Amino acid sequence: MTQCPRCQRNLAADEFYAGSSKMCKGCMTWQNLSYNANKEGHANTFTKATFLAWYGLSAQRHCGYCGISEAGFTSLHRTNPRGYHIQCLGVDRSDSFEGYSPQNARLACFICNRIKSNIFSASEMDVLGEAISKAWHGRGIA
Amino acid sequence: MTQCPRCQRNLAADEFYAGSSKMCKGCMTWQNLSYNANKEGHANTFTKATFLAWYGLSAQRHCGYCGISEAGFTSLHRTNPRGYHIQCLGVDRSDSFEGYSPQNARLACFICNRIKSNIFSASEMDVLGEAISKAWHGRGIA
DNA sequence: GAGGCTTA
DNA sequence: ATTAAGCCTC
DNA sequence: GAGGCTTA
DNA sequence: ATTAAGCCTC
Ligand SMILES: [Ca+2]
Ligand SMILES: [Ca+2]
Ligand SMILES: [Zn+2]
Ligand SMILES: [Zn+2]
Ligand SMILES: [Zn+2]
Ligand SMILES: [Zn+2]
Repeated sequence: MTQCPRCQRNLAADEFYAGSSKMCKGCMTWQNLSYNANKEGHANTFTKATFLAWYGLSAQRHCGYCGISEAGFTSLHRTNPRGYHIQCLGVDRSDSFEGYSPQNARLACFICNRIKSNIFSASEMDVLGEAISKAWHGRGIA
Repeated sequence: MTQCPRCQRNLAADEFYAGSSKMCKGCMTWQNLSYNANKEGHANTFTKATFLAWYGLSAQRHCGYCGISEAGFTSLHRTNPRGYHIQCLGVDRSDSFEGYSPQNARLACFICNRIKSNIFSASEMDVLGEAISKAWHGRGIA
């Protein structure tokens, strides 16, 4: 446990980043969500408080398509567009025509999220997800 | 049958594009392959002649991952980066660390090709491909 | 008729 | 990261 | 400590 | 098209 200078929550080391950012993963994902929604013209019905309760804690997070844990995904050393090492799971607007909301949000790893893109429906992606999980299972990753 | 001003082959309408380009799909895919290989620093052991025999004809082409026919893929109205309507299947460098060669080339639709990216091996992608095929099968597409 | 491009 | 068809000179 | 970014 | 963590002002 230490304290996030932003939400002031008391959190385990696994809720924080490994590089030089000081805010927690929930705070950072919330700042990204709001900036992305504005830029992309998506609606956002989450408040920070509902989002943070929705996002939960690092050891409980798994991609809702492939099942990979947040630590497992971290171990793949994927890079974001900037491109720094990706260390948390993000949110998929499961209906890609709708915005951010509790009803429309689904936790997804950045690999599944980009695969799904705006091409596959969430149920089509559930089936892709199972195939992706076999890749991970084969690589010795959970 | 009409004649491609480039390879001078006598070809069915389905070997040609629907927009304003005059060269056949084989010729265009060959010009793309050579330009992309140069730009990306990939080797290319195909000659035009071996490539054209490898690429075959439109009605015989199916993605080697998801099984979608070239006409089926055309019916999805995907756009290339330019972005015009995609009307043929391309080649996947199945080992993404190696270049273009008969041994390393595999026919793939642009959807499977981008999914695979440099993330999945060809055998991991075979399993993703089967899941993608179910999406198509469900959409009434072959 | 060929060349060089821009990037979901 | 993976490519792909029409445009706009030459 | 918060803001605005660039894009496999 | 889909997003995501560190940098560099403020
Ligand atoms: Ca999504
Ligand atoms: Ca490929
Ligand atoms: Zn926080
Ligand atoms: Zn996933
Ligand atoms: Zn030709
Ligand atoms: Zn395919």
